[PDB]
Amino acid sequence: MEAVKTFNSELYSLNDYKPPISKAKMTQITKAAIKAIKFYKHVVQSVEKFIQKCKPEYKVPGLYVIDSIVRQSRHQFGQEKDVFAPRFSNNIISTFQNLYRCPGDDKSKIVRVLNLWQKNNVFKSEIIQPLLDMAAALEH
Amino acid sequence: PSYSPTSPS
Ligand SMILES: [N+]
Repeated sequence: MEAVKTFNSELYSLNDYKPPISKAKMTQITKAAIKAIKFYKHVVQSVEKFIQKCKPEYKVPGLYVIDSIVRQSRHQFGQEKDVFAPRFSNNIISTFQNLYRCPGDDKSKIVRVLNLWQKNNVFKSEIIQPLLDMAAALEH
Repeated sequence: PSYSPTSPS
């Protein structure tokens, strides 16, 4: 799958940069995801695999990838037609378990994204609440 | 400029 390989290249290329990741790079990754929309399941799988396996400093960049793809898809295809948020929702507990293996000072960045997803109805509130609870439990 | 989740699409 050409489009999936192109996306994989953009995503893995995060490893060639020191975080914080630039807007330009995030845009590149996002554009590749959207071009690969026929294979959205493979795109989600690749992002989840990156988050599972990447160095701790890339956890938050990985989350930003999810954020950017989902928000761009909702914009470009419509909030109700977006295939990405529903697909990312499937393994989201797993994803966040992996995300919270970030450095201590990056935990607040994860919660910031969760709060924005809730405020902006990016994901269903039922999905988000356990992810926030996981953040808080880590502080106790 | 670096990516922010508060920035528009
Ligand atoms: N979509």
